[PDB]
Amino acid sequence: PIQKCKPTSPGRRFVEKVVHDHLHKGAPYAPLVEAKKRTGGRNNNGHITTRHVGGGHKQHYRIVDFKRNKDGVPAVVERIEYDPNRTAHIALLKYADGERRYIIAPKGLRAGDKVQSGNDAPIRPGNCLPLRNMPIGSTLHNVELKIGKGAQLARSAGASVQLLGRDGSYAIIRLRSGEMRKVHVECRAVIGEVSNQENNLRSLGKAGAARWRGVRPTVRGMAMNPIDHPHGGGEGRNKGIQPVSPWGQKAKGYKTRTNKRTTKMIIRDRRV
RNA sequence: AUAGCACUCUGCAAACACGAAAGUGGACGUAUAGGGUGUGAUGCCUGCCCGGUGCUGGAAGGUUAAUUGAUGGGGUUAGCG
Repeated sequence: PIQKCKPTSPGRRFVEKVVHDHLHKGAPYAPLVEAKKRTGGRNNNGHITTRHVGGGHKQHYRIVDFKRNKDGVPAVVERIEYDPNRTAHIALLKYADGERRYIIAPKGLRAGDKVQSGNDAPIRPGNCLPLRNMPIGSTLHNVELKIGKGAQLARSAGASVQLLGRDGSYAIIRLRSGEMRKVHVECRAVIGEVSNQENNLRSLGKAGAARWRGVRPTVRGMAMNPIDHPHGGGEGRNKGIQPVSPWGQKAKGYKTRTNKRTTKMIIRDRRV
């Protein structure tokens, strides 16, 4: 709905939020919750390996069933829930046998709906089928790359892929990056779009909003001294060099992919 | 420094970073996501130049490193005068 705050204070002048009503307001299911700790972007040597990471609100991890192993048993959707660990909403599923699991809620799914996984499952949003049994021209999410590993592609809010063709052992899909790639037919996928497609319309409005999410401020390369950065130094403001990273890698147009193993699976590049 | 904006890279065993390796962070995340760079609420806006350096794509035309080893020349070695 794009709710906009009124300018009572300078920090609230440019605050705009997405509002959703169907979300469950209680606590998450305890049996499917475990503790997660902050890392600060440091590895097991104690050094910083990713910059601009720190602080943030305390969070719990939710165990999400990306695999969807339970096959043939129908499940009913209990509720839709907010998830701090991801931009998409999650859905609680109850199976006939009574087992409860979490899944990535597709767009439009609500409490009381029916979902299933298997080769013979009906073609409705939230149903998980092998790519072989999928109609051409379908819009899919949570695509799997390795048999049994689970969904890896098209998981963020609003994500989707287009199934263009399946001939022989391979199916061609267009990804949201604009690339066309081929996948083994026996890899599974899910029907429909993933919810919360308005997430990218949000406007944080102030620095504290990012500090809450755990992003430390970014210092430009020009603001440092020569010992710190290739961009550092000079009397006044001056660039004087082709832009590069702190470790010397050109940052404008230089390609970096080097994996030759999977080059076959790429039909048409996004034209990077 | 900041919220906002824009360029570029990354299809996941991701890019990037630490390490001598094992491995670890990125992330128990998956292009509405992650890294690098510049500008810096908002309003109106953001002209010309690809000659130079860089980057991206193509061309297969000239130059050749290891490698391989044609041919030639030389030392010594036999027998003859």
